[PDB]
Amino acid sequence: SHSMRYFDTSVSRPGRGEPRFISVGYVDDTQFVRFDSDAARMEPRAPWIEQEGPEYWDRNTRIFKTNSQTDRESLGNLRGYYNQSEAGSHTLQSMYGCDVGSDWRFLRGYNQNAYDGKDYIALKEDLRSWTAADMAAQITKHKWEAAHVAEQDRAYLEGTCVEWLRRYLENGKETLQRTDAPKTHMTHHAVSDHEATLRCWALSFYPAEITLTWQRDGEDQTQDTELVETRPAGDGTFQKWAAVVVPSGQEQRYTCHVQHEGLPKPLTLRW
Amino acid sequence: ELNRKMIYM
Amino acid sequence: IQRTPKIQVYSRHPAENGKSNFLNCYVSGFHPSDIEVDLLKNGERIEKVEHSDLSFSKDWSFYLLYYTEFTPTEKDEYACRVNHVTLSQPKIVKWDRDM
Repeated sequence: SHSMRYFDTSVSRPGRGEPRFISVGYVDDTQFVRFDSDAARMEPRAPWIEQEGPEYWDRNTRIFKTNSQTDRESLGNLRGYYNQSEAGSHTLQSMYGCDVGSDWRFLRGYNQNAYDGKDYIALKEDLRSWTAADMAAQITKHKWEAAHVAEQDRAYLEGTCVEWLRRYLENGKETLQRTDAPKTHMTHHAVSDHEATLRCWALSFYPAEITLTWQRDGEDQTQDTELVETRPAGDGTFQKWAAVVVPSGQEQRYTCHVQHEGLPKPLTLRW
Repeated sequence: ELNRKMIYM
Repeated sequence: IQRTPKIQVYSRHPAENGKSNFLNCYVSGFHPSDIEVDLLKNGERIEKVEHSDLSFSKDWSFYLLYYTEFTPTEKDEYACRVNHVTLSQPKIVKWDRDM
């Protein structure tokens, strides 16, 4: 299981400015490419993408720019469907890509668009039909159905998308086909004479997916637990922690469990 | 490798 | 839809005084993507600050990482100012070595 994803953002800066256009490319949890309309061409975020020729950089840059022009026209159309003013700043997001299974063969494809934080239209799991969120989206769906664009999107997601994911997985194997098992440890913080907080720490792991669960005398605990969002360290690894409020003098009764792809057997942490 | 979007919303 | 940022201030490696490390401010879950972030050493903005490329999560909310190299000292206080259209005033989140 591996994935390739593009996250695209288009912000209509009004009156003074052309829109802003961003596209970020990800293999699993590793950024490998960036396109930015306001950058002083393509800037490689990964060494193995730089191994690709200058033709790759110029083609993708042309594609990005064509997409920019398409988003710009879409932003204007969206402004019109909803009868909004050209003086407003609006946001148009896109996220697409493909997943592969253990055989590096096509498993899933997805292509979703959001307008101003709200799901606008998305390709179905079958990559055959579309899902609209309101009447404007219904117009897009009818336009897109009339043009048969779900065919091209499926083609790309089952074809080009998978082929290039495989190529990057082989070419950047040392960065992408690796796992860094989490280094764990436990902190303690008194709340009062008879309540305390245990915090279970996971540091420097990769991929980002992890499961941190607390146990009281071996039983699962979700009451009085807090689980923060996984965060990047900057060095290509991730951090995460989970906390539980315990009675003072019962800290030893609680254990933390860490499940991770780099762990054949889950880790157990005691205080 | 980017996909090319050919159709306006 | 508008969404207030969540902020996490932390170090790249366990803070041990005297060794060079990296101060991270990770802002996430916000929307629209326009946002202003500063890293503070005892109140004073640091100049040499970088930041990652604009991305977003499964619920379409944006996230950024702002980082800078430094050397942890037991006297200096580090923090993070974040302004956003959802905030009436800039939010200051102090660093916490335990956090």
